[PDB]
Order: sequence, then structure tokens, then C-alpha cells
Amino acid sequence: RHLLVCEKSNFGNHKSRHRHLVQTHYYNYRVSFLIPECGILSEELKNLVMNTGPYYFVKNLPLHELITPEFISTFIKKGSCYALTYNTHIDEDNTVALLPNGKLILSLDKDTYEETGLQGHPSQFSGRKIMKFIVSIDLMELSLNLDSKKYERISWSFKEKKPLKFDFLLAWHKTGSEESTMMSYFSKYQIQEHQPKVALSTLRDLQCPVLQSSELEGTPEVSCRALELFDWLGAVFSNVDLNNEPNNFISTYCCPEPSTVVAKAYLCTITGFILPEKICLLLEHLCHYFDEPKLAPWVTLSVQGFADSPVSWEKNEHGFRKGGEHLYNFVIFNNQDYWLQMAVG
Repeated sequence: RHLLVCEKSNFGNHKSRHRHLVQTHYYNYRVSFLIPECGILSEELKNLVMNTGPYYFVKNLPLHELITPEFISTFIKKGSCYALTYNTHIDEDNTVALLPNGKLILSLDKDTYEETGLQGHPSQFSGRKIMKFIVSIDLMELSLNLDSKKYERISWSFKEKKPLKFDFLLAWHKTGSEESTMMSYFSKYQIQEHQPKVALSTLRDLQCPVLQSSELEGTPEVSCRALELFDWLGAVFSNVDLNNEPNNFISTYCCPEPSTVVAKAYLCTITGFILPEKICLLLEHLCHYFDEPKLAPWVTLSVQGFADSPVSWEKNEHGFRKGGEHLYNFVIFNNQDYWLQMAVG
């Protein structure tokens, strides 16, 4: 975990793109937040934490099922649809992703890419050699002209030539006045409904860094740096989330100084296939956590993505390509000021 982007802004500022940032990070695996000096969690938040689902899981779902006029009209055009292959490593195994754009992006190896007969581009290189290819398919555009030679070629590839199938993670944010569930649509394949793992961990007597909202690199002996928080925050999670065997359950990390000891430390961790719309809701609540006066100096929101997701050629607003395992933090202060941190592994 190395820090790429570290910025300061305010949720009340027009220039703040915190909404766009969360929304453009589609595939989120782990969502965690930490509140210093907080004993009991509020009912408004606890309901929000307990309802970040649901998501779905389908075994060996063929790709031709995702390009039918049925699927496009039902899910893609009537809401934000999300999908990603499960237990398939990007460096070697094939990987497919469905963006809320409607774009079907599949990352294939050299052998598979040739067999599909689709036009894509070299993705990852091993020197002069080519290991991975990326094929992008816009199902929103293709829906306009399903009778085109483009579509039947792509259809023929998925159906007759090279019938690919994968284990898929599925989720759907509904903006539909006409309702039809995903459990019924994919009944022929044994689809499962799932709810994200919620883990509340209360830490006693926790040493926490002292921060200054307007000082990213801090003022020596007065407040810590944003970089120091980043490493400390990752260390806290590492000890609590690992839940080691009887041999390494003792924490070895150190807290940056100047610091402050906190009696009640609440630490929540949501795990599964979390939609960015749910994270937006969570971020909004944590933002307004300081509407009432609190004992907390600040709160933290952390989001980890999936390691095995396709990496497009389009770059984000921060100067690097979208996709892959993202890892960002929101350090929320009591005046709606926040720190935005991003990292790569």
C-alpha cells in the first residue's frame, strides 16, 4: 500500500467530486469505517450498515445471457447493473466485467482472445510478448441496432464459436417503475441471494493520531501527517481483520505522535459485493455525523476494491487508468472538511 493521491477538500464545496469518485469505483469488496470515542451505534446508521445488500452469485453463467435483448431492456436500461467474475485471477485467468455504462468488458488471454474472434486491444505485456487482451462491448449502443452485423457477429461469438462461461457476482441498483427481480430471471442457473458480512468491533483504550484539517503534512509536535494516518489506519485494520491463529493475535503496530488515547473505539467492516450507491449513502451519513456535537475529532471511511477486475484505457481525474484494485480513504472532520487518500498494491 503506497500513497498515490492525497488531497484536502470540503463536502460543502462545489469543486468536491467525492460523489463522482465513489460512483466511478464500481466494484467494491470491503467497506470499513472507524469512529473514535463512540460507544453505541445509532439506529439510523445501523439500518444503513445492515442494508448495503443484496447481491447475487451465479455459477457458470454463459456470456450470451448478458447480451440478449431481454437482459439489456430489463436490467441495463432500467437501472445501474453491476457484474464481475468470481475467483478468476487477472494475471492468468479470464475476467469479465459489466459496467453500469452497459459496457461489457472482458479481459482474455492470448489463446482465448483468438478463439473468440472479437476485436480488442493488447492489455498487459510481458516484455515483447502479449499476455492479456481487452474487448469492450457497448450494449447500450448495440441495443439501438440489434440487427446490425456488429451484434450478430458478437452474438455468434458468444453462442456458437466460443461459448464462454463464468461464476458471476451480480448486483442491481433499481431505478425502475416496472419491477422484475434477478432471482427469477436467472432461476435456470442456481442463483443465490446474498447479504454482505457486517462486523462491528469495539476497541478499548485505543491510541489515535492527532490531526489538523488544514495541514496535510501537519505541523511538527502539534499534529501528525496524512501519510502517517494512512499507514496507521491500515495497521489497525490489519490486526482486527486478520483474526490470526493463537500465534499472532498480539498487535505490533505503533501509533504516530502527537496522539490521544480513546476509551471507546467503534470499528465496522462490511464485506461482499457492495454497490457504490450504498457507499454514497454511508459516506453521506458519516459526513453529517458531526451535525450534532461529538467527542470524536474525526471519522474515517475506507473502501477496498477487487484485485481481479479489468483495467480500461481511460484515465480518471487523478491521472491514472481506471480499474484494478482501488483503495481509498475519507478522513472526515467536524467542519465537513475531508482528506482524500488513494493507493495501489
